[PDB]
Amino acid sequence: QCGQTAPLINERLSYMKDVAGYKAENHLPIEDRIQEEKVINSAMAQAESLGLNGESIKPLMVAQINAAKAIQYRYRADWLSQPEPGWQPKPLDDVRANIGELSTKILEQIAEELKTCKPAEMGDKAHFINTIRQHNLTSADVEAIFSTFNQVKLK
Amino acid sequence: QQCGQTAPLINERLSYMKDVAGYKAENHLPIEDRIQEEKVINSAMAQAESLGLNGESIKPLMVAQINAAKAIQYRYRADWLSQPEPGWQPKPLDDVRANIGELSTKILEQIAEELKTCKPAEMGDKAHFINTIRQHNLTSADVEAIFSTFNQVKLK
Repeated sequence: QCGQTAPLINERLSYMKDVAGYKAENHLPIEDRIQEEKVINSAMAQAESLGLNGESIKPLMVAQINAAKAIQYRYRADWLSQPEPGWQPKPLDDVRANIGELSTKILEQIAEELKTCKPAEMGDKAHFINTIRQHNLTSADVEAIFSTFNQVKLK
Repeated sequence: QQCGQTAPLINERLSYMKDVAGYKAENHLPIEDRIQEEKVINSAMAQAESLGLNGESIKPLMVAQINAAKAIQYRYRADWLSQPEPGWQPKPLDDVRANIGELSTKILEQIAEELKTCKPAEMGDKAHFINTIRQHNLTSADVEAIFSTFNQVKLK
């Protein structure tokens, strides 16, 4: 509905421990440029169709990808000295399709929220902070998302 | 100063890892580079040889030190994504790595000396390692792995 974008942003990040685990098992680097460019390109296409700038959307996407990598980097660090036996990563392709599906709802939701309800009723920083909550995610990570989110514009 | 002098060296080795992390981030390079790790392990094992250390007894310590170093680097990569330290600049890699290798030698020389001359009571204990090996982005679990492997190193 309205104020529903931040919960979807948070759901996307809940998948990053699986991405990190899978990458860790297979000794894959966290940063995958071709995967990030695919993410950034589908978002731009989708944003274009929905009547969003387009250019205003890229920083939000980069903010989300950076948050997601920061989560992954800190799992890789922690697992060196504190492996998690019980953690069995889901297959990366499945997790990636769940992540893509969410990015897709995030953009739909941003367009809908922008086209209707007034950015006074749009989420404040304390709501963003309460909503976007993940182990290995810091306030600065959430803040870079919040600040980019508020600069998304229709066009 | 004869016994309990290894930890300060291990700490100084790990103070260079922010520069290595910065070099890697700048170049979009992965933190983990197994070629470089085998090289560091193989050199340490050959030095251990010249110092009267058992070569194979040294590898766990090298593994533990490399893990701590990666842990630090990973943590830096994460932080800079949202908080990027502009005009802190990493030192040139080759200079950083020579310093690291130098410290790596000193650590092995110090361990060999201590093992020859000291009781394992005069040498660093678990609490000494924690209190001495402190760096931003390095945890107590990272240091405890280094301590336990350090005690696995033997003469021969």
